[PDB]
Amino acid sequence: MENDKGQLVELYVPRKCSATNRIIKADDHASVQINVAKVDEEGRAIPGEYVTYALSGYVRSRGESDDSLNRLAQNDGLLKNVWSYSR
Amino acid sequence: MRAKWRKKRTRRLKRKRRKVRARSK
Amino acid sequence: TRSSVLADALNAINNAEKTGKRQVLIRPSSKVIIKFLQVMQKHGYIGEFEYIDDHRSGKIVVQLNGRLNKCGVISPRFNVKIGDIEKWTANLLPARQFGYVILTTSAGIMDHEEARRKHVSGKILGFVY
Amino acid sequence: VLVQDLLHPTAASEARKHKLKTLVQGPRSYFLDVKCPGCLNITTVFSHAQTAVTCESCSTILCTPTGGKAKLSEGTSFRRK
Amino acid sequence: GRVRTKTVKRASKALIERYYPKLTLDFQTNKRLCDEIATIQSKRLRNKIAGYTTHLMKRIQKGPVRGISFKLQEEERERKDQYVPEVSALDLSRLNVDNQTSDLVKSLGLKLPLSVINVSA
Amino acid sequence: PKKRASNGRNKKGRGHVKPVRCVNCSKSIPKDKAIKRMAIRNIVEAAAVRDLSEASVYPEYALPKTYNKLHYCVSCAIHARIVRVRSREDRKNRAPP
Amino acid sequence: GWVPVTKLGRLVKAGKITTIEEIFLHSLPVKEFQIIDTLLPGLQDEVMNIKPVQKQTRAGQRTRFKAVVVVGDSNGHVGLGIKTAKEVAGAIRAGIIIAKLSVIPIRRGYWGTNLGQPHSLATKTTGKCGSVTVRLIPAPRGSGIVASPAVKKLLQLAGVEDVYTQSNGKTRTLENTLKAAFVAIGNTYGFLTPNLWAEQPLPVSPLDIYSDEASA
Amino acid sequence: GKGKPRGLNSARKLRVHRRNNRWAENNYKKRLLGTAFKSSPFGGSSHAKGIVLEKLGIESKQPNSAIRKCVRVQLIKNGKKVTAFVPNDGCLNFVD
Amino acid sequence: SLPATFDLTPEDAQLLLAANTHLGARNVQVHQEPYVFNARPDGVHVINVGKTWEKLVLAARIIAAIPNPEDVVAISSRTFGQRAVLKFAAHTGATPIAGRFTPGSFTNYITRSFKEPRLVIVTDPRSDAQAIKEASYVNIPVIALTDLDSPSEFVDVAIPCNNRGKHSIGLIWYLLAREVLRLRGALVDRTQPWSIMPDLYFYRDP
RNA sequence: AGGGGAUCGAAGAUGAUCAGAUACCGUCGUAGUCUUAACCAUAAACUAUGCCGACUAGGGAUCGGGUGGUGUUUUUUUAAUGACCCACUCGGCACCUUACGAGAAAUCAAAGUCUUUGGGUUCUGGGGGGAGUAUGGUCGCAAGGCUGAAACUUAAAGGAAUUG
Ligand SMILES: [Mg+2]
Ligand SMILES: [Mg+2]
Ligand SMILES: [Mg+2]
Ligand SMILES: [Mg+2]
Ligand SMILES: [Mg+2]
Ligand SMILES: [Mg+2]
Ligand SMILES: [Mg+2]
Ligand SMILES: [Mg+2]
Ligand SMILES: [Mg+2]
Ligand SMILES: [Mg+2]
Ligand SMILES: [Mg+2]
Ligand SMILES: [Mg+2]
Ligand SMILES: [Mg+2]
Ligand SMILES: [Mg+2]
Ligand SMILES: [Mg+2]
Repeated sequence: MENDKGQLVELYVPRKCSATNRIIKADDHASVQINVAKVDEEGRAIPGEYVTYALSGYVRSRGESDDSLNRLAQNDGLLKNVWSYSR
Repeated sequence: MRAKWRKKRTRRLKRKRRKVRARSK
Repeated sequence: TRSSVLADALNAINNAEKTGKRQVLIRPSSKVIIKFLQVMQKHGYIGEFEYIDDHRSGKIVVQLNGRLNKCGVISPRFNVKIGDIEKWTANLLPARQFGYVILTTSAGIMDHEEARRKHVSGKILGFVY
Repeated sequence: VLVQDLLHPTAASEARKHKLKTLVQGPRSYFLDVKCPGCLNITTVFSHAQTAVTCESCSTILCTPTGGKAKLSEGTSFRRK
Repeated sequence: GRVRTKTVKRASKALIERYYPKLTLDFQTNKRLCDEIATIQSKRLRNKIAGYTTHLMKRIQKGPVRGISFKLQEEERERKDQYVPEVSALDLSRLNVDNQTSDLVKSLGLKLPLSVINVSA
Repeated sequence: PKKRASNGRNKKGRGHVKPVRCVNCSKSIPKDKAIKRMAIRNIVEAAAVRDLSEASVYPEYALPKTYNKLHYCVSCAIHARIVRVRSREDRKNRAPP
Repeated sequence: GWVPVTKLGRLVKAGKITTIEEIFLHSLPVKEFQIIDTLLPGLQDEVMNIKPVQKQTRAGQRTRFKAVVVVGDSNGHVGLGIKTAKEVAGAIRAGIIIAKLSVIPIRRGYWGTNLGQPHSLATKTTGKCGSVTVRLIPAPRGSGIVASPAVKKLLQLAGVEDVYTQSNGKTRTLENTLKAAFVAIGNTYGFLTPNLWAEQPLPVSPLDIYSDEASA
Repeated sequence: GKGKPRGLNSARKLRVHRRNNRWAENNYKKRLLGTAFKSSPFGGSSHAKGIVLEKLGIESKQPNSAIRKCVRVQLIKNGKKVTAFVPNDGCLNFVD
Repeated sequence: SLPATFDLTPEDAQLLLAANTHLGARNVQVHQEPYVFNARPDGVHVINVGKTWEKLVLAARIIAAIPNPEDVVAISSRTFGQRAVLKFAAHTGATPIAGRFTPGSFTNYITRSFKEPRLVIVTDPRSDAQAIKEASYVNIPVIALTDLDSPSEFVDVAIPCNNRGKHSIGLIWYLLAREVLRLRGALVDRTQPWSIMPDLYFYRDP
């Protein structure tokens, strides 16, 4: 958010969960940020080339973190046939 | 004192008051 | 028994978004539910919802994003005038900048700012933020 | 699971669920066309008859009522219509 | 009672950690090297430590003792845990499989030598 | 406060259970609340078994047992060391030793 | 010296992390108060009260002192610490340390018209510790903090200029009402708003950016 | 549904329920019964004049050992007898 | 995506069904496991070993994404996995914690065994429940060698496997080490196998 | 009010114990305990948790009904049954684990979806005593039940947990 003439306020625009689009708070110490490395044409991972996934403490404690990560990976194409929409 | 025996004592009292009032009534 | 189908729908949506799910099955799918969902979808609080037509009353499958904090109903549907809309919003909205009190006027079901623009009031249905 | 397709559930789950708890409710029962030995005289019988249905040609009881599906007699040839 | 305290036990096991090949199964020699190898204010405490070291050496001579891990012990530990058999245990010696495993691999679309056996309730 | 979720008995869906009498003091106690044990024991108390085996007219003898179902109230069961007071944590242990 | 033992402490001593926004963004667990007094040197503390607690023994009553301290700078950041100790000044010192460890940010906002700087809170927000529930309602400009003295000074150290408060329960329980107000101001950055509806590119952690000037 | 009725035509129920539960109070019941008008010595007034009958040496309650130097006084308007505590030190020598 | 050289080879499938990783748990079934396929008679269920391979190469990508490999932690309180995590630590950076996980290893910064990892890998979440619980305090992802009844709470990458077998745990750790070495480039031959036998990561009674 | 009245057993009587013991323990023993016809309308009548309705975490077991399975056994090897086993389903009495949540806590899958305060509805409470007392009605053969104050008095009573 910001005031009347651009000039952004609200220090610390926070992160949002990649599964529930909920704000990861400044003390949600169960939240994680998975970095999955990219590969290019040789089978080897490139350092510094990641896809990032933020997972919140709620969805992690409830046990659906692996299924959320499965569907996110399959949407981003680095998984093929692990997740099924029609359960 | 125990509430059951307090209730019993006031019931006996109510009976005695009933009879001493029925003396005049 | 089942007295307010709008209340049952909004309670189910609230429980679903609390649990973090992206979908919810609504039963039994009335017109005011359709219009309420249309207002929330126009303001971008849910997403796409689909109406399954069985021959009894219908079901609704809503898609839930992460943007909904609380969709609630106001029971009974109080008669609400033009001063009453601002004192109601001051009572049960989190801020003066976002969130909408939804109210059924004679000019269709709409939110309080559109009711202000059309200059008409009515009965209060619920709220969403 | 918190993300799933409710509009197209799989056939196994919808056949597993109760007949009223499906997406759109519908009967799990069906009809049969039954022949008894003797008279040809095919006759259509419900799955859950509740009556001792016999052929109109002769008293040749085809099914007996039960708590659920009707129990067909031993000499019968049925087709699931 | 003759229960020995943790100072005696800790000094003894430390002596065994860093001086195992030096010391032996005799209290007198263990004492005569313990006074040389450590500074102990008491003859009584030195004798107690030497007696417990001799006891733990007696223990070591019959199987290894938990907590003490000297260089010879750990080097034979790693020399034994780098063991690998000549043939693999997972190498095919003939593989047996169930019907469900067979349809799993046929659904994955892989062909491999398999032997189906019936798995009944 | 409430000490036990089961109120110290086994009554979920009755309202009333006909009582029995304690075998030690004849106290009336509901049948679900009692401390039922089963005393199954040989009749010879395991020290005269050799004497009776050598004094029996028959070989191969079965030497039968006596069976009783003992019903104890809480007070007698505690006083006779049958059950004893357990900690708040291990009060919930349902399994026998 | 400091000689830190933490990846985060080593990074802030090296100077790679120059504000607490990265810490708040990645939810990094802070475990050294020297990080906080390095990155926020201008915060001031204040001890609210010292109540004596007592444990009954066979020989007298062992008494120690419970000190609640609030640290904070007057724009955006507060911390709340509560420590029991045998001596009151040691309780104050360690409560200051705990309050520095428990520093959270505050989402200040506008009651209306977004003209000047953020004077009030963005949304209504509540907190509850024990029976005490403390509510915070955004107030117009010039209203000042309408609150009890303790949580008023807490919000002054937060940097809010004006906020309406409603409390409920045993508000004389000072630790409970202070923790409730702390949770209430912490939930501001838990509330998601239409200005936060937009997506962000998920920035990568400094703990892997600066991984070699970390532990080794 | 949180107990109470919520219907739009249910104001009478709430009114009579509030009336009874208002009678459950202390100040409301006292004000409406008029115990100040009936069962008070002052009759609801703030002050009252009276005629001193005698001087009492009323003991303080426990734990406190003192004599409070009160007086017996008969009110003029009611004729009711009333005990009044003479506040300060030595002021009993003014009210003979 | 992937260049399709990462598909499950028949040799790896022979290894997997040799170690019986496919023979999952009994008819007990946590509902967070759709990796199950074609529930067998004898009350046992069969795992999609293709799905296990996909989750394993995903975990290998995650481990290779770490800059410093010693910031990865292998956890095994299970005797069947102690040798596996030790050889995993030998072949990668991956400092091990085998045996008893002392509490306060991720918290309690004054502990002698105090680690600050960026990723923790456990053998069984039920036996290593202290490690994942402590990881929930300091923002650490978890990879777990799960079964079809394992407590998937606070688990982020669940590799389904028969974690009751001696051979299966060692095979999973072996394949994980091989794949992360292949992604790092220490094993340049993606098609050619590894010189290390999978029996090296196995538990022995002496 | 009739019948029945074997046991046990308010009262009572006795034997002990005790400083006392018209209490606990022992022995007798009346009313009662059982039944018929009428009354009485209470209980820690408890889950100390009102009913109806919707949603919200996992796990297995069990009761009743139903569906399917070339499943097992028995019959007449074999049918149909029945009894089991597996999978599922509806409705129950419940139970186990956790806490997203709630709560003052004990604890709770309801005591959750309640300051982000509204699904429908009934009843009850407003510090403690005095007091469920007095009075007045009304019911009852009676015992008593239902309704039900005030004067006066008091700064605490009380709940859940903590260390002794
Ligand atoms: Mg008690
Ligand atoms: Mg009863
Ligand atoms: Mg208050
Ligand atoms: Mg109405
Ligand atoms: Mg006093
Ligand atoms: Mg007597
Ligand atoms: Mg009653
Ligand atoms: Mg009651
Ligand atoms: Mg309900
Ligand atoms: Mg059944
Ligand atoms: Mg059932
Ligand atoms: Mg039942
Ligand atoms: Mg009151
Ligand atoms: Mg009162
Ligand atoms: Mg108490």
